[PDB]
Amino acid sequence: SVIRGLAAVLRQSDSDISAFLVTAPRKYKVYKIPKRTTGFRVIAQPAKGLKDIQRAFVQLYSLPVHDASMAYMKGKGIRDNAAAHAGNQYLLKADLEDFFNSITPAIFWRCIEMSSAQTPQFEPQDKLFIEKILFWQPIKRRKTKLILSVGAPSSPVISNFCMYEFDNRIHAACKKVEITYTRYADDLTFSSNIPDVLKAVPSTLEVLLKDLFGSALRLNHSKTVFSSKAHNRHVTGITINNEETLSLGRDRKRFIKHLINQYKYGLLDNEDKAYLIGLLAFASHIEPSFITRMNEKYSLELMERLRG
Amino acid sequence: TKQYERKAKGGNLLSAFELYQRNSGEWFEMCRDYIQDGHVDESGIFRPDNAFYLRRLTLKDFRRFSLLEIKLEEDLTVIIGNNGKGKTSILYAIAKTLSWFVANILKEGGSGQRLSEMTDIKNDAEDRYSDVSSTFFFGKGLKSVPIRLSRSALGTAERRDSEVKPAKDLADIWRVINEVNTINLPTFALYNVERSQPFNRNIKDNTG
Amino acid sequence: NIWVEMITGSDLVKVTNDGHDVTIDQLSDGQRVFLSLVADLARRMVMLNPLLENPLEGRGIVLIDEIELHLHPKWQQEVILNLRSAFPNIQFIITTHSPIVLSTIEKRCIREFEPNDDGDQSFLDSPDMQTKGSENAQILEQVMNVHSTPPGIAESHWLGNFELLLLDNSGELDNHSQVLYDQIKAHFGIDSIELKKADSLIRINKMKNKLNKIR
Amino acid sequence: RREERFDAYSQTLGGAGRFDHFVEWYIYLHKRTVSDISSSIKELEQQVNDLQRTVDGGMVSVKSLLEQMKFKLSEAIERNDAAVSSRVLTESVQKSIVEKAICSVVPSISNIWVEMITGSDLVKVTNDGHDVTIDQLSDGQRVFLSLVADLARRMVMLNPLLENPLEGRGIVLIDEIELHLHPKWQQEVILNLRSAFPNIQFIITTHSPIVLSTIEKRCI
Amino acid sequence: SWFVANILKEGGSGQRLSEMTDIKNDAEDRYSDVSSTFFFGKGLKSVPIRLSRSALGTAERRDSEVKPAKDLADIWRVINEVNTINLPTFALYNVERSQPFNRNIKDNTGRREERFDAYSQTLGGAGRFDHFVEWYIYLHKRTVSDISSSIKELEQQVNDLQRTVDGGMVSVKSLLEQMKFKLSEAIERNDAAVSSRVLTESVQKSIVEKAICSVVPSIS
RNA sequence: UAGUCGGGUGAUUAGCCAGACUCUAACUUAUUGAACGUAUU
Ligand SMILES: Nc1ncnc2c1ncn2[C@@H]1O[C@H](COP(=O)(O)OP(=O)(O)O)[C@@H](O)[C@H]1O
Ligand SMILES: [Mg+2]
Repeated sequence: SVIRGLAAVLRQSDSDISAFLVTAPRKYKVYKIPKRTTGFRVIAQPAKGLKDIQRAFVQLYSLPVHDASMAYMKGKGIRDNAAAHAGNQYLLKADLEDFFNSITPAIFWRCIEMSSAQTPQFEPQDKLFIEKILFWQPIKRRKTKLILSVGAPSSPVISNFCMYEFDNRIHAACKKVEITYTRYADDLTFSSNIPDVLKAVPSTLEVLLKDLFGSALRLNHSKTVFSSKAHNRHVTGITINNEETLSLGRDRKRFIKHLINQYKYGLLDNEDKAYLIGLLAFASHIEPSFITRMNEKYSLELMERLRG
Repeated sequence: TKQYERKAKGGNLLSAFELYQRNSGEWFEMCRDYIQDGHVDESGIFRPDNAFYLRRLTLKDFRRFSLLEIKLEEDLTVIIGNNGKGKTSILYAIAKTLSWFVANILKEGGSGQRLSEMTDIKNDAEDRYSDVSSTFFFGKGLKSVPIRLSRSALGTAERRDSEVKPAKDLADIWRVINEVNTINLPTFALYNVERSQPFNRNIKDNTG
Repeated sequence: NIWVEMITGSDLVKVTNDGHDVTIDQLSDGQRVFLSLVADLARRMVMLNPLLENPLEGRGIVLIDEIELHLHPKWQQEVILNLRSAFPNIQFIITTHSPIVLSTIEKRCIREFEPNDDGDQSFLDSPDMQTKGSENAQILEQVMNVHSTPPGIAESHWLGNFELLLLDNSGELDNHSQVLYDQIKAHFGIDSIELKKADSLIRINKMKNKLNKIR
Repeated sequence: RREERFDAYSQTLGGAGRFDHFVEWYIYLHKRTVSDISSSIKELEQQVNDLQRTVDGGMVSVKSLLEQMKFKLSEAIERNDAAVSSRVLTESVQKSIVEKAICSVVPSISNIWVEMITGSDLVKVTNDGHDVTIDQLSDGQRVFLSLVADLARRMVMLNPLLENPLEGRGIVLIDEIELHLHPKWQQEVILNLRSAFPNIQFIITTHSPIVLSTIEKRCI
Repeated sequence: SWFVANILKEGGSGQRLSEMTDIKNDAEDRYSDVSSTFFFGKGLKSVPIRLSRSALGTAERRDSEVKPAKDLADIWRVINEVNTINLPTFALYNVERSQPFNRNIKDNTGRREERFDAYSQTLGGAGRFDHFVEWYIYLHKRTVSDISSSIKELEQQVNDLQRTVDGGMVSVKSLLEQMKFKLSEAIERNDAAVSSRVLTESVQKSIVEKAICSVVPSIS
């Protein structure tokens, strides 16, 4: 049935879809992306044919996603995520280890079985095809090891779904004690105005993860960080200032001003100029007041010239 | 790359070093100045602009500890408790972590020490593995150097990996910059109860 | 002072210890062990900091277990101060069982285990009391959770018992209170703090009783 | 060699004791307590008798084996007789005495026993309510355990005729009694030692006011 | 040493250059290299090996390149495991070979009989003439004895013991099991010896005697 | 005190000025994929 649906969407024969899917878990290009400090991340992108199938699958089958899930959601982003926590003085950040590569077919099917909200029902015959659509085989020789890849277009949807029940439980638990909770992919954020309530959250998380996923998904204990208005607070790259307003941060603002000053004297190269323009669009989205200030500081004419 | 250039010009040491390695003057001097710059305070004591110290330590299923976090002072931290509270365990955990800096200052890709699979995993831990996680500070240009040493208990079929690359990356800066132009290097030492020993002048070590 | 002699025909390191010239082999274990620590540390810093005017102002992390090992109380009062003076940019991470050592350190530097821990405590914390400049007996009780007087010795309770007897007999020395008084005097001596406290109790209680009778 | 009575004098005045000798001796005592020797003699006697009957029945090939078994039997009887001849305490009693001493004197230790783990004999201890190996003990606990265990071993070996062998005579020298001990243990250590070993003359050195608070000035 | 190590064990390590003694004192590059090229027929005209070592604190490490030697040694090891082949001899005889002889010689532990004892201490500098004497005496004893007679004798003893257990003497069952184990071990050793295609002890002895007498002029 | 937030100045990722904050307690991250902003259409 999954095959018939895909064939219809992609205007292909059932036979050619089925044939393609036989080796689909191996149809991934592996490459490296430089980290911002030193080193590399390894990424696996599906081949074009497989990407099309994956997108078709996601289109055909709507999986439930909790409102606390901020990543990969239409009309939501890092701004919304940060804004959720801006009014609270105390902050806790937690992180899940090897999040995407921890999600296996076993976890996926368990989540389907367990799910409260209306999950699509799949015929047993379709389960094998679904696994081949959604999961990557990193090791050629080991056909048994299938995992989600961050690089696949279906992986965001599947990962959010797999966290649905987790999000339900923890969100409900936090709401009872007046803690705000959001998740951006593998990044968990908790905030509150009550002192000495966030300390219990890490223990609660560990128990819940064990309950739902056993040993498959774990907290990165090194990445658990407490913060307050005594210290720097940021959520997904956005600084929350002490006036409870979203900010780019002083250093980034100073850097942007530097680039504008360079532009004013015709010192910016084309690459840097393009960079500056892009960054200003982001600044306009997070902190529009900053753009107003730059207009005041640098002449509206200069800024318009830049953005033209 | 332009991204590294921006970060490096912002004072990021790792970016400056990456640019130095790819082009191999400007960037070399940035790295060397980051390590060597400092000033003499009012008391006449030299103070490095970029201090190096252990900020935080986390122990998971290590010896007596199920999950323990310690925040350390930049200058002096004293740990107190009754016998058997794990004071020596804490020092051992730190010393093993520091061994990774020492090994890599001596030799590119050098190996530090390891947690014991016989003794170091907590006896009644349901997950049969242990983690020692440290974070080091080296000035505003390198605020966080995270290291994890891990070990699985002897029978266990899953094996838990250590994460030591950040230690190696920082130690590489010290080693490489020193080779080109001499710099001051950090001292790491452990003095445990084994420091009490009989003296024999007669015995001379002929190794190095 | 420390120096090398070769004239005997073998190389000997000698030291002036308490005004006497001795060999290293003749030092007490406490002196030798402490000398060893400092000598080793200084050597390494000199070798690793060739471009500093004072190489002992170099960077590093030094771990010392049981800093008070083999040290007389007199030395325990100096040891942390001396080390920090000599090595001002080293991060020291130390363990100790010595209240005397703690009396020389700020409370912010101290990390204390909870008394009935069982290895499930999440975060270590500093004591409530300020230790630096405090009396050793207070540190024993308030930080180390140990009585300043040994509870397992009967004589440690005699003053308490004496006071209770005095209060049971309306403040007058009865036969029983007199016996115990004599025991205190015999055991601790005529010039003891304990006897002075007993004397004080007698004086105060007699005067309180006189006031009560006047009323 | 660890079972020989005068092994009790082996590096007694060397300064460290021999805690390694204790562990060997203690495991030995455990193995002998699980294995009765006279039943082995009775079993060996029965085997010798069965083998003798086979040799008498014309099977000359097993004569070499009979001679070996007779030798083993004679050795077992001799050991039994030597044990009988030594008037020495039973291995079970020896074990119990030492265990009690250790648990009484060393505060963190409530129990000590021998486990067969995999194919090797291992001493285990209940330390602060948790079961651990000797190698897992803290330095302070181990050092003090070592002292008491060694001393108890030697006293048991040298005083076989006493109901309580730890009430034997002797002179014991201890340098820096407070070595590695927290203040709480310093308040109990002298009392515990003197209670366990009542007829030993102790000559000790200390830097601890806490230790001195438990001792009369005449002893100082 | 790298060939020998890998013939003996998969992943075996040979010896390494010293950072202290092997690097030239005034080397500008602050590393040392020992490069060798071996020949093994026209099918493998070049087997290169490099042993390297860098000074402490150099910016780059100099590692040894040993893979070709390991690959070749692996062929010898693996093929030999399946079907016995002849193996190469490596030996160093330094001036240390001039040493006095211990007249008193060790009882046959049984390590000297094992084929890969031939690689023991082969590059140490002195040889092992003590091992020769032990091995040669062993060879003599086996030549004067018969092999399999012990098995036949053991077979006869196990048969006699089996008859005794079948006759109702259950006490000797433990001894039967021990003897069956000894018999199985003897057969296995015999079979392993048979499987290893090793020359008869008599022939081995003859070859060596002839070699010695041929090469050493004073010895007939 | 210190650290943090950051409105201003400053050929400007620096420095300096101003104001404020303090649960034991931020360490600024990753693409070509996904989502979001802007441009293009
Ligand atoms: N693997 C282990 N599992 C559980 N407890 C352990 C383990 N290893 C050691 N311990 C316990 O930890 C304590 C060791 O204390 P130690 O680290 O030496 O601290 P201290 O120096 O303060 O005594 C003892 O109580 C010992 O029983
Ligand atoms: Mg992009």
